[PDB]
Order: sequence, then C-alpha cells, then structure tokens
Amino acid sequence: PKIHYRKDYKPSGFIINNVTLNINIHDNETIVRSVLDMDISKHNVGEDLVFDGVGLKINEISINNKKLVEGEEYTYDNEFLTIFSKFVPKSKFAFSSEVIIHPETNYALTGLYKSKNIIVSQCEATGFRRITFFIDRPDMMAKYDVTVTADKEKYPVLLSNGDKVNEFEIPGGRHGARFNDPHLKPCYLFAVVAGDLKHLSATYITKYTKKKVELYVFSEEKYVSKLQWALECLKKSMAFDEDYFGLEYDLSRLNLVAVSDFNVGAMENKGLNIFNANSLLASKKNSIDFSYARILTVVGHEYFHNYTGNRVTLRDWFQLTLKEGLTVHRENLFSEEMTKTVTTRLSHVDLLRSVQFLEDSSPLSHPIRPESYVSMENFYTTTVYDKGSEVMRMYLTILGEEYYKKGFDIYIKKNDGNTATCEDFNYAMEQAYKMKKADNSANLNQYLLWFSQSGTPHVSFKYNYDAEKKQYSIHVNQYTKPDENQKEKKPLFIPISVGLINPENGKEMISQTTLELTKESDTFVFNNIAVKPIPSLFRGFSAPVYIEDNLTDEERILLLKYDSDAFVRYNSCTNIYMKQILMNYNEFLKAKNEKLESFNLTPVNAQFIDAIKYLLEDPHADAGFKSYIVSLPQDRYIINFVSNLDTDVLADTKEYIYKQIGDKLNDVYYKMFKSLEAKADDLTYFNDESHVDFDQMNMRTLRNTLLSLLSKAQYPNILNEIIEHSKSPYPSNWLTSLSVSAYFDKYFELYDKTYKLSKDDELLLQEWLKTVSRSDRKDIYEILKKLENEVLKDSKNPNDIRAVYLPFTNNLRRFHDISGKGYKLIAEVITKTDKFNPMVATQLCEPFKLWNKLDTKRQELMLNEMNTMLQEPNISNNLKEYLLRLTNKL
Ligand SMILES: Cc1ccccc1NC(=O)N[C@H](CC(C)C)C(=O)NO
Ligand SMILES: [Mg+2]
Ligand SMILES: [Mg+2]
Ligand SMILES: [Mg+2]
Ligand SMILES: [Zn+2]
Repeated sequence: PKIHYRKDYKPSGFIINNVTLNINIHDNETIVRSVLDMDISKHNVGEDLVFDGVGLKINEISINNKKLVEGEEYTYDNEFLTIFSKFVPKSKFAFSSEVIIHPETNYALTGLYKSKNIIVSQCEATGFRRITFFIDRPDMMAKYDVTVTADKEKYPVLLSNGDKVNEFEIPGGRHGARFNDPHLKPCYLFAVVAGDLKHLSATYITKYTKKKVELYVFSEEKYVSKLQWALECLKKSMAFDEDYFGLEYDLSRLNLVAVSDFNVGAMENKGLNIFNANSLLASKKNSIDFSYARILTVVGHEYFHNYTGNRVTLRDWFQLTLKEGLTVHRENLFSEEMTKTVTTRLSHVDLLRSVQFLEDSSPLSHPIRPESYVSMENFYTTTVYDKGSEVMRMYLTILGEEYYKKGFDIYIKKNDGNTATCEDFNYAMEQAYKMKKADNSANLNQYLLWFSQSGTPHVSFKYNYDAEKKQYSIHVNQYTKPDENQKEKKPLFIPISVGLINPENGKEMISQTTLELTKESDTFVFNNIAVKPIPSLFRGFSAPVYIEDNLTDEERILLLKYDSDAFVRYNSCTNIYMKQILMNYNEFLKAKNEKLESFNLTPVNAQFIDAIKYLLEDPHADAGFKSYIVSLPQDRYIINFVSNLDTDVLADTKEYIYKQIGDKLNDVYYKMFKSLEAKADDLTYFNDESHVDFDQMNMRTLRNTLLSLLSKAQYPNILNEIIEHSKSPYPSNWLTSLSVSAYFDKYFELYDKTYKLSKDDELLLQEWLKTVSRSDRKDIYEILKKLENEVLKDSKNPNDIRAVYLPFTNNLRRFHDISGKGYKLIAEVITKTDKFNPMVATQLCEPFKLWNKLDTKRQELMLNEMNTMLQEPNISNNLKEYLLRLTNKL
C-alpha cells in the first residue's frame, strides 16, 4: 500500500491563486468547468504538474488555451492527471479542465452527491478531487469564484461559499447563481448545495465592530419546523466566541444546511456549514432530549472552526488535531457554559475513558499527531479529536484563563490567513507560559510529547501524614506502556489539579492548586495541614490518564459525599465499582474455569450503598449527578482493566452488582421516580424551540435511568408505571417505555405503539430503530431480521444502517454470543456497506477494535471474520488499511 510520512512534508512546486468554477447540474450528469490561475513557486525544480482527480470523465484539458492531448501532453489513470513538464509553463498560467461527474450515483457521500432531492458536496479530506482536478492538499490555498446552474423547479436554492454576487435565468427552465468567497482557503472547505430548501433567518450584530450578519438555516420543506433550535445555537456560538475569545464572524452571511445522507456529524465549509440532519434538526414533540445537546455541540463545533481551521488552517493532514482537538476543546468550553450542568464535563470524560482509552490500548493506537498514513480518513479518530481536546484543555489548566486567552490570541493572529502546525500552537502557549512564570527561560518543549507519544499514562499515588509536623506529602509516579510507536516512553508534563478534604468535617483544607509533574516521579509536600486529609486528585479530570488513587473504599465514599469536585466524586464512585467488578469477575471466572459446584461472591460494600441512598434522598443534590452514580461503568471502560475478558462472565458480574444494590435501594428508586415526575415532565418551554432547561432534562434522565433499574428488577407493578410513561408527551419518555418494556410481555404492544408515533418523521424513526436495536431482548436476533425486512430494507442512508446495528453491538450478552453469530452478522453488514460507502463501513468495524482484549475463543471468532472481510474482492482502501492495522499486519 502507498504510505505518507509526516517527516517527508515539502511545499509544492506550484501555486494555485484563483479558482473559477462553473458547476452545471443536469438529471443524469453534472458538468464541472474549472479555470485554475496558477504559478510556479520558489520550490519548483521543473517537475511534471500532477493533479489529483478521482473518477472524473475528461471533456477537455488546456493550458493558456492550448488543448492538451492524452498520451502526448498528459496522462490520466482515473486518480492522477500528469501534465508533462515540457508543457508546464515557467510563469503564471491558466489551467482549464472540463469534466463530467454523477452525483446521482455517488453513494459514498464524498465529493458531489445527491441526498434525497438535494445535491451537496463533502470535500474534507480528499473529496474535492472527486469534483475537479486539484493539488488536493490543505496548504494549497486559493480564492474561489463559483457559478452553479440547475433546473429552476427542482433546484430553486443554489448556494456556494461566500457572497452571492449575481443570479440569472437561463433558457430551458434553468437558472444560475454566482458566489465570491474573498477569504483564501484550502479546497477541503469548498461547498455547493442545490435544492428545494426552506429556511429560517435572523440578523446578528457583531459585538465589537457592529457588523450585520445574515444567519440562514436550511432544510427540506417537510422539516422546516425543526430549524429553530439550530438558529438559536448559532447565535449562542457566535456570542460565545466574541465573549471568551474576542472573535467575530467575517462574512456578511452564514448558511447552515441539513441533509439526510451524511457520513459523520457536520462540516465547516466557509460560510456554508453542512450537517447531518440528526445534528441540526429537532422539535420537542419529535426529538429526544439528547438531540438538543447534540445540535448545540455540533453547531458550536462547526462555528468555532471558522477560526480554528478556516482562518487558521492546516499545513498538512498530520496536523489534523490542531484544528479538531482545538475545536472540540472550544466546543466543550461552550457546551459547559451553555448547559451549566456538571454532567456535561462528566460526559466528555466518560467518552474519553471508554472509547478513546480502548483505542489507545489497541493495535490502532496512535499519537494525536500521527507519523504516517494510507487513508487519511482513518485518522479522524477519538484519539485525534477527544485526546486532542484534552491536550488542548491542559494548556488552559496550566496557564489559567487570563494567560490562556493571551496565548490563544498570539496563535490566532500570528497565523491568520495561513497554514499552521502543532508547533506553532505550542510556541504561542509557551510565550504565555513565559509571561505567567515571569521567566523568559521557562519552556514547553516537554509538552510536545503529548503530540508525539501514543498511549495513556498511568498515574499512581502514595500518601504520608506527619501529625506532629502538620505536614502532608503526595508522592506521584507516571508510567506509559511501551507500544508499536515507541519502545521507550518518556515522562510527560502532567498537570494535577488537587484539593485536600478534611474527613472529620468534609471541608476543604487548601486553596485548590495545580501540581506540575514533569518527571517520572515526584513528591509534593504541604505544610499547615491540621489533620490527615483525603486527597481530591485530578479535579475536573485534569489530564488524560489512568488514575490509581490508592484510596480505601471508606475514603472514596467520603469524597463521594463531601468533596466539591464533580469529577472526583464521580471517579471515587467509579473506582469503588471497578474494585467490585474486578473482584466479582475473578470469582465468577474461577468458578466457571474450575467447574465449581459452589463458591462465594464478595458483596457490594454496604456503606457505599448507604452513600448512594444518602445522595439520592438529598433533595438539593443534582439529578444528573445522581444518574451517573446508580449506573455502573460502561463496558468499554471496564475492558481497559481486564485481559482475556470473558464477556459472559462480565455480564453475570454486572447483573449481580446491580441486583445487590437494587435489593437495598429499589424502594428508594421507586419513591424518587414518582417524586421527580412533576418537575421532570413540567411543560414549561414545550413550545419554545429557543430555550432548553438542561437541569430538567437531567431530571428526565434520572427518571428514565431509575425506571430501567426497576424494570430489570421486576419491581412490583412497575408495568403500570411503564404504560403510563408511554403516554408522556416527551419522546425521551415514550421511547424509554419501549426499552424498559423489554422485560415484560407488553414489549411488542409498545413496539407497535411507538413505531406508529415515530414512522412519519425520518429522524424520530431512526431514534426508534436505535431503541429497538438496544433493547434487552432474548430474541434480539429475530427482531433485527424484522427491522431489516420491514424498515431498513435496501436503505443506503448511513443514519438508518447505524441505527439498526450499532446499538445492538453494545449488547454484551447477545453480540458476543459464543457461536460467533453476532460477529458474523456485523461483518456481513460491513462488507455489504463497503461496496458503496467505505467510510461508513469502517465506522461499522467499531466493535472489533477490542478483539485482542477478549477471551481466546472470542478473539479467534472475531479474527476469523476480520480476515474474511480482508479477503473480499475490491475491498476499499479505507477498510483494508483499517483491518490490516487492527489485525497487526500493518
Ligand atoms: C469524523 C469524526 C471523528 C471523530 C469525532 C467526531 C467526528 N465527527 C464529525 O462530524 N467530524 C467532522 C469531520 C468532517 C471531515 C466531515 C468535523 O470535525 N466537522 O468539523
Ligand atoms: Mg465518475
Ligand atoms: Mg462533540
Ligand atoms: Mg430515508
Ligand atoms: Zn471538526
């Protein structure tokens, strides 16, 4: 396979200054005429001029109006257009091509494609080359003049990046519109849309310069009623970037557009952000609660890219984390501000420590700045995004807000209108660090190891208290396991936010402080510590690491009850659960492997259970927080701690723990489920798509979590509650009713009731699919076949395929059926999907990432299906690279 290496970056021998496009859409073809105003750079050595261009049908090629001919002046192999150097001019020249493409048959959803009745593009990362010829790499920055033409009745709204400078009629019922985007950009930010779209709009006035900006949000007509919250979220995002970062929008208009068929969440094309409809559209009668947070985060994310990605872009794709890590960090700061709920930060931590930690202990492990790739599209990973965001957040922790803002402004201004690298960011942050330390010899050179070193550090602690001296020490060690990327791992710069809690009264003993660990080990000593404390470590999850607190369960309970920091309280609970899970898992495993007739199980700590009850009964404690403490850690977190994991033993472990706790708490759970109803399900704001009460949402989450627990338990007469819950106006509630009814004979009645409620809204039907797929049913395989035959059928919509299959792959007992039948079903889907959408097929591989963590029979089953997939003729490069890497062949 063809391998790109970070070290081999070199600037191009060519420059593309202007791009003038005419995109003429017809029913059975799209013609793209393109003039590139080009020149030779200072790096040119008289090389052949080689353009990327994939799957293009050439009508004509010329340079300075001289037609070039195949075999004589150029070659084209359906991937690269090579213009022989004799025919490449030595100063400014005009390159002209006209090609034919077919959006109507583009089911890969990259390049120019049709999504229902909308024509849309997706160019990041390598899609622009499927539209026209280009030197398709992000350092080739140019200005764009785009004309779109189409049939007027079918495609009345025509959009491209930037200012609409003309609109015109064309004979034969056609029309055109011309766009000028004044801002230099890489081709990955080009976009066009053509459709019968409806809109909402508003005018936004910028905070500092008072620029009037016209904000438009677009969808198909059926769903125009679902646009308002996105528009509100865009206004919020703009105000946030003004308020925190001092950054104003830079065009007279910003359009956001929803499309039904989209490979991921959304895309930041300049002035023309394009979204999966599931990440832009909601209404309170037709969407679950989680849609609202999802739209907030995705609108925010694309908006924040306007500076971190667009106004400052990437030198090369190895720098991906510089825009994605940084933008996710911005998106998270925004989300935390807008929701004002502690569960927001906790959700980010949960995502990292489950999926990203698994990735980082897998054969796919990479640093946030990879050293090589075959398909760049396989490095849009939770590592690059979520670990990257934690790396970007650690700068804020280290510097504090004021000096963080100073550093960020150095970066964004210095590199405006240009490309940048991860080093440029580190350099800006290092200038701020020098200022903060008031020491021009302070440096962040060690910090760069967070970009280059793969794997998750493990940080462990030992404590000592000297009562006579009132002096406390925290001894800290860090270790990162060697891997395929580095045989020797170096210590990182790890910021450890800490507090100290007095166990006798629950109060804070020090001003919070941030320990700067830079060696493999260090001892931090505190004076004037009046009694032996319990330490509150890694507050806010201050570095992306495995934490070994070396606390007793009694100490963890005291932090859970009394500490101030939500992450520490949550992590203390997580740790109590993990100790229990690992102990019961080992008990069950030994019993199974030794074929014992009788054995013991370690009970769940009774004082921990008492602590859960105390928290749940505190009417002044946070409902979202409560929902985190009654839930065991996710399976993808637990697996990071077990080698040769037997999934059936784990399922039995989790069931035992849950049942131990419910046997004590179910009456508490029931009382709370009823008491919370009035506030949870109050209809304030039910008609207001500009305002969400995230606290009330967390109350519904808690009710729905409790209802699940009580349903699994078969708590007496709970079916009555489930049936009432199905009548609630909130989709979060009535879909919960279907999930929790899995444990009762009423499940198929609720399956039909909820289907009827869901079937007339595309996105609600997809949420219904997910609810069915995740249902804890012994007959889940027969239900999946029913979904395939009755609902999914031949759909090529990635949201339908993902909705049917992904939730089911998280069913620990059933997906990992020891027959292998789960692995086989998903591998058949992956292979089917790969023949038309390789990016989605690779997404569907997710469950296999943990293969080498399983017991050896399951490892063998998964490996056999991965190798079967690899044998498939015409396997995509995306899938083949992914699977070769995952199975330790690449
Ligand atoms: C792909 C992915 C990987 C990891 C985490 C989140 C995403 N989702 C996107 O929507 N990503 C888009 C990618 C774009 C190339 C379509 C993104 O970052 N939008 O700004
Ligand atoms: Mg083609
Ligand atoms: Mg996000
Ligand atoms: Mg559809
Ligand atoms: Zn992004």
